[PDB]
Parts: sequence; C-alpha cells; structure tokens
Amino acid sequence: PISPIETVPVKLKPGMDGPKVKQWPLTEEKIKALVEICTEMEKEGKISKIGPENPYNTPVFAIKKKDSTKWRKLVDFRELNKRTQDFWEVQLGIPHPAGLKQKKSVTVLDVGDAYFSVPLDKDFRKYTAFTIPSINNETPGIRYQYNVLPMGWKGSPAIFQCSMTKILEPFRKQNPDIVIYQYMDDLYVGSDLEIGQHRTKIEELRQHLLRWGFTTPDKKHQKEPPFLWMGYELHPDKWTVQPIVLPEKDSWTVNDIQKLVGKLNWASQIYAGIKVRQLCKLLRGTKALTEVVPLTEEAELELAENREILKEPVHGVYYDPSKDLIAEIQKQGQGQWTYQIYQEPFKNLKTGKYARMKGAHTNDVKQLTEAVQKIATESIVIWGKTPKFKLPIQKETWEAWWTEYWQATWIPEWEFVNTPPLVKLWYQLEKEPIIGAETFYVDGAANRETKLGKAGYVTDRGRQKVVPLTDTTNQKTELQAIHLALQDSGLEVNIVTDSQYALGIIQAQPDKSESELVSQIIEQLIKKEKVYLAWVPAHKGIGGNEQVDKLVS
Amino acid sequence: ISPIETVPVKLKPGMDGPKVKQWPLTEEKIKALVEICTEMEKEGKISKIGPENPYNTPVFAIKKKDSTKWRKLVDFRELNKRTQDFWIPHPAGLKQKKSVTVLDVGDAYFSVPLDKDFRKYTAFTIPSINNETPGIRYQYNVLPQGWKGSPAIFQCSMTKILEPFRKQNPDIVIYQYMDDLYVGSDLEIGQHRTKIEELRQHLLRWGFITPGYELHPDKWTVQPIVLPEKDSWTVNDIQKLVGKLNWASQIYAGIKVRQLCKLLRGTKALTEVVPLTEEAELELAENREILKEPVHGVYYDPSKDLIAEIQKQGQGQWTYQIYQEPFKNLKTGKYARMKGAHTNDVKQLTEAVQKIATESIVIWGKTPKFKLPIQKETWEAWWTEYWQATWIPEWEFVNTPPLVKLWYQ
Repeated sequence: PISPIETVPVKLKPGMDGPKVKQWPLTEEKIKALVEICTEMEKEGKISKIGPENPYNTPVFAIKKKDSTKWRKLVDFRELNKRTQDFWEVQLGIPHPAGLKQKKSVTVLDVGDAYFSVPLDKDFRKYTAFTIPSINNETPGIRYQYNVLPMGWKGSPAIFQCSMTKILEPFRKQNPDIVIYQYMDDLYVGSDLEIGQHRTKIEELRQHLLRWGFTTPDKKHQKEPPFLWMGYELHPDKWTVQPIVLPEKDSWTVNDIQKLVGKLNWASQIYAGIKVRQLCKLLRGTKALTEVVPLTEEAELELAENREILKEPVHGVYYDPSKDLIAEIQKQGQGQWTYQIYQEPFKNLKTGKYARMKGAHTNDVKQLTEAVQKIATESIVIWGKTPKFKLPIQKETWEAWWTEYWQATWIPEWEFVNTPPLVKLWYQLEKEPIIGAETFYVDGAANRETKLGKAGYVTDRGRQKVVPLTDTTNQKTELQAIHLALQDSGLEVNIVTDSQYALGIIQAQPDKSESELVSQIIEQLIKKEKVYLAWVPAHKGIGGNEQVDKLVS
Repeated sequence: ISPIETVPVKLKPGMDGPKVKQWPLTEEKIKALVEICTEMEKEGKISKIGPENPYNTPVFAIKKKDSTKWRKLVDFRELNKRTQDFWIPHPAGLKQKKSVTVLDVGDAYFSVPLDKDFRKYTAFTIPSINNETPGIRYQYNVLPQGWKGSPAIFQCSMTKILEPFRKQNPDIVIYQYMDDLYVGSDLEIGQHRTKIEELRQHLLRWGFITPGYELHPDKWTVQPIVLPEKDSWTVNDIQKLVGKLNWASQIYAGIKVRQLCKLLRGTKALTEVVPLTEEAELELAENREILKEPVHGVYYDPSKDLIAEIQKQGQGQWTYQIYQEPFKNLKTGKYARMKGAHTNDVKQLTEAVQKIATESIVIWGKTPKFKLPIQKETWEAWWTEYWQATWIPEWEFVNTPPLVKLWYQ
C-alpha cells in the first residue's frame, strides 16, 4: 500500500538538471522479467507510465536474487544522487543493544515493505524516470517514473526515517512506558507488561501502521526468544551478536563489493581490526554496478582476515539505570588500549579496543587521557551519562603530571586499579640546574642546499666535540646535538640549547616516538638520574653557546 | 497578534548555511531541552522540520550564575560568521564606571518574527539517548538568541524601552551585547542596586524579562612584565633574564642585554654564581623602568579582530594578553585562583575565557578570538559543563610549550 503521509519537498542541486543516462541493452529474458516486475508495482501504484515529453532517464538492470529464480529490479541512481540536494543525517549513530533496559515482554516486528510505501514528492518524480528497453531498437521502450521512495536514491533513507518517526509519534505519546526502536526492517517493541496485555498492544501498533500504509507480515513476526534485531540476538538476560557471514563468490561485481564494504563498515563498530581499504581501492575506476571486479592479492587477504575476526563471539548484558556505570582501562602493546564497560563485575555492556596511531611523539599519560574522553563520549551517546573510571595509574602519578604540564588537562571521577602494565612517567626534567653536574653547551646546524650539517657540544670541563651529519635538517641536527650530550655524559647533566624546536618536544616528556632519533633520546633520559634542559636566545654573545655555534656553522 | 513586517536577511555572497553536527548530550540536558522546546513550539517560536533542511547548528543547555533554571544555548557561531553585516558606537564611558551590572534581556527577542526565507538556516537538533529516536529537528520563526542579527534587528525596539530610563538617569550608561545588557554607573553600590532593580522592573513590566552579577572595571588590574630581584645571580639566572629581556624587546624599545651577556663569558657552569658589574646593575635597573608601564601608542582598530592568548602558570594562576597585532598588546592580565576548581584545569580555563571575553565586551564591545592552551578533544568534552554565558567566542587550540610562561609571571 501507499502511505497517506505528507510528502517531503525535494529539490535538485542549484543549477543542475535531471539525469539523462542512456539505457544499456538487455537480454530478452531480463527485459521480460522487468516487464513483469514493473507491471506489478504499476498496479500497486508504486510506478506510473509516462509520456514522451519526459527527457530524463536512469539506467536499470535485471539481477536474480541470491539463490533464487526470482528477478530483481535494480536501478543505478548514481547520476540522480549527484544532482539531488543534500539531506541532513539526523542520527548521531547506531543504537547499541547494551543501551536497552531489560524488558519482560519483547516483540520485533518486520517492516521491510517500507521503502515502497512512502510517497515521493510529486514535483521530483519525473527525475526518477527509467526505460525498459526493446531488443529490436525499433519498438519504443516502456517508460515509467517512481511515485514512491526508490531503492537506492539519495533521499530515500532520510525521508523514510522521517516519515516513520512522525507516524510512530502519536503511538509513543499514548504509550510513554513502551520502548520503541526503529531501524529500517526491524521494529523493536519492549514493555514490562504481561504477555496478553502486551500482545494486544502489539496488534494496536500494527493496525496503526497498517492505516498509515505500513504492513507487518505475520511470517517474519517474532513472538518468542531469542529475537533477531539489527544483527543482534536478544535474550531476556543477555544479547548476542549473530554470526556475520561474508559471501563467497567467483566473480565479484561493483554492487557486491560496495554491499560488502557497507556490511564490514557496520561490523567494524563491534569488532576491532576490520579493514576495508584494499576493497575500496578496487572500486575506483568503475562505471557500472554490474561490472565484474577481480580481487587483488591484498584485497582477498584483507577479506580473509575479516572472516577470522568475525568468528569471535560477542555478547553482553543489558543496562540498569539503578546501578552506576563502571569503565575500566588497561594498557596493551603498540600503544593499544582495551576497555570494558560494566555495572556488575564480569557482566560487560560494551567491550572495545582503542588504537592510538595519530601523532609522532606522545606518552602513556596523554594516551590514557584521550582514551577516557572517547569512552566518556560513547557512554553519553548510549546511556546519557559518564561512567566511574578505574584507571591503571597512581593518584600521585597523575598529580605530578597535570601540575607540571604547561597545558590544561583533567580527568573525571576515577579510582586506581593495580594491574600492570601501569601508566608511569618514565622520566622528569629538573626544575633547577644540577650542581656538580657537567654543563653541555649544545648546538647544531645544517646546509639547506646540500642537507649536510654538524652537531656538537662544548662543556665547562673543557670537553668539546663535533660530528658530521648527512641527510639531515636544521631541526634534526638540533636533536642530534642534544643526543650527543646525553651520550657522552654522566647520570646528571645540564644541557643548554638555543633550539625552540628541540626544547619543545622534550618538555612534553614523551616515552614513545616514530623517530629513531627521539626514541634514543627518550631511552637516554630514562637511564639518566637527573637532567636539566635550559634554553638560550641564539646569537647574543652567550659564552658556551658562542663557541659551539661557530664550531657547527 | 497582528503580523508585523519581517526584515529581509541574507547570507554573505558565496556562503551557504551552517552545516555543523550536534555533539552528544547527557540525559539531564536532553530532557531539559525537550521541555523547553515543547513550550517554544506551543508558543510558535520554533517549528519541527524534516531532513530536506541540509543545515544544522549545535544546541546545548547551561545554567547561569545565581540561577538554577536550565538555559537553552545555541552555538550560532557558524551562522553568525556567514550572516550579512547590519549597519551603535561603543560607550567608552562604560569602562570608567565603578559598577556595571549584567542583565539578561534575551527573552525580548521572541517578540519579533524572523524572515521566512532565512528561518531554514536556524535549524538545530535535540539528540536522543542510544539513538532510540532520530533527533528532534527544529527551526526558528522568531529572532533567535545567540544570533548576531537579533540585537541588530531588535535595536530600535530596545532603544524605546530604555528611553524613559536613560533620560531619568543621564549619567547611567546602558550598553547591549547579544542577549546581555550592561548597566554602568559611578553611583554608590547600595543605591546602584536599587537603580538596576528599578530598570529590571521596568523591563519585567513590558515583557523584556521573564520571571547578582556585578562588575567593577576599576578593579581590573594590568599585569606588567616583571624582572626578578636577587642578590645572588647564577649563570642560569642570567640566561633566564637575558631570554626574558630579549623577548620583551619585541614589545618595548630601548631594551638592551649587552652588559648582561658579558657576564656569560667563556664556558661557565650553570650553577656558578656570577657577580653583577656596576654597569650590569645599571643596565638591569633602566630596563625595569621601561617595563614599569604599558607601551604607549597602541591603538584599538575597530575593524580588526581581537586576539587573546592564555598561559597556565600553575597554582591556579592564569595569565592572558589581548592584541590585534603581535607584540602590540592592548591589555595584559593575571587571574588568581578560586575555590571550587582546585583540581579542575578545564573549569579554571573556561572561567578565565568568560572573564576575558566579558572584559573585552565592556571595553571594546567585542569578544576576542581565543588561542586556548588545551587539547581540542579535552576542551570539547567538558567546556559546556562550566559555561555560564549566553554568547560563545571564537577559539582555536595551540600546543606550544612556551618560555612565554614565566615571561608573564
């Protein structure tokens, strides 16, 4: 049926006209298949025949269903979508099963026949024109247009979700206690109500949807646990991610790949390590949805590892507002962080991994800070509140960090959990010069034309040094010069530099770095007992800074 | 009500409307905004819209000082930036008043309708917990709060309601910025509060306010560049002084470090005490007299933007400078610590930004563009939790561990 809901006004992009893409030729089998399909959705009012005055056209294909003899009417709206106005994505994300409160009565309704039930703006309908071609190229083709939201058109998801929401609106007011989640095909309805009283409310909703042109098949109607909902299996006490099976095809088409990527993108939110880069690279340079795409070596290996990842079972419990939210973080290798969000011990709501691979120089303290923020933000999205944190860092460690850190930083309510590897400041620069310690006056320079340079030091104990450097820069030689001072010295040192760059990155006190140079400097600082780093304005007649600058330049 | 003519409002040439995403909100704030928006919808102030509106502007909830009622705040910074310019001289006398009270007259804007062709640009979204429902979308039908077009369009109506009070009190300065009203006088504090009460009652009578915060510009002190005072100067202490004087020479003239650099001869140890020569004591002394007062000849350009840099000095102290061109400060200052934020840097930073912006409003009638010494993710996560103003200034994030830290304290 077709909903009596008010259409949503749609326009093309400013200065753009409708699509005029020529229809490709088709087999007599495919053509006659499309004629049978179009005939059915013509008498159901989903499409209408149009006159020869309509200049617009969008290509259509005829593909068979997966393991079925039935034909599908596929339309390539890529040209119309480019010319269609932008819509605002209202949702801030996907509903998480752990965001659901436990309900005594649960029903998941199938509203799959929903796209072809929402009317399209009458002014826009002409731009969705398509042609069923003729084999003889002499008989004119049958031309239709959509009266309803087309599958694959840019505005279909947004306008549908908007339509559904407005239709569900009065039912939710009449039933503020009943929880309703909508997401395309699946319609979740939960209540702490007796079955008979609940099932009656279900029929009330279905009749409400039916009057608004939305049918709910009793075949896909789910009555008893477990309930399938958005790729999740809902049990009364727990929820389980249903096994995600990836297709196995000899010949992949463009349509197949993008559907795979879309599916893998959804799974990447639940599973860690899901990659789609090598599959997306296959798509670049394609012209048709039916175009066959050969999997490269990197692509088929990427798909293979994705399969192994999706084999891991994922499950969790439901949310209980009466208990507090607890979030615990622990440090792992390669700057990776894992976390669990629970309320009762060993009853996780959400489990995930955070891989921090953005930046050159950092420490475990800053990485933990950013992890807390990411978790706090997620919790607000799902539960509307921030959790109490359990962090593997001493209260003294953190206090020594934020009080000396030039930059403003802060962490919410948190208690310490003693479980290695703990987050620790591996070193700390002195606030005052070290007495009795050798004073290294450090400088370095480099030729911008030849990438050649020198680096060295002069000390108050008469010790001097200068080392030739190749393939370096003005910034690299300044770090190498400090690195030299750390190398040829005791466990306590004063280092004077004129480099604002070199000074800056050591003030942040990093414990890990992409640079082999910085990493070695970090290793040196850890082995040292006391290190004071001082800055001096270059070229102003400062003693030690003078002798070392002339020796390097 | 009879339809009154809306003034035609357009965007700047070549500019499209605001397309900014809504950030997550807590359950408490969502419920508060829902209740507020339902009321505004019933009163015709806002209308529900669909996805065919490609524009969006962030919304959130704050609580003003000396109040417990939830206040709806919309971040129109992107829209304001793209909105046409509307063409009030800033009252210079406002800065020289003993007491300036801040009144919120934001509700007055909801009396004037907004141009129908412009309403689409005021779209905003109330998010839902766990995305149970797609966010509730609204747009404005009347003049929105936080939009720079509102005080401009409503200016004529604002001058009429203040005309009786401004004649009865010719020595009382009233300035308007966005939703806030600044009322300043040299009157005694006891008699002052009775005058602002007389004004707010006059505003309550005509629906400018719907059923405290005092400022004292004379107490706003300048933070000068100070030089250390020691009897024993190490080589390190000399180097620090040279570095501070070298930087300060970019702002002030006649600053020299020749006599001080002579003390740094040979290859000295950092902890070595070096006796100051009589000419080094002289050079230092005359440098102090230069840094005693602010630099002359630094004029405020009404066309150019104001810039504010902030430094964290620790112990709850924060320094800040306001300029339009580098090393030409219009104002410098330092804020002492305050109880309640003893362990919260972000809370201290947010309060500092509001104070600086407030002072900038009183002095120049404009908020400065802030360079915040904080990570973007850290600030954007909790800054709303401590915001109490109805306006929001521009800001960016800087990450340079400075020597400029002790170059101001």
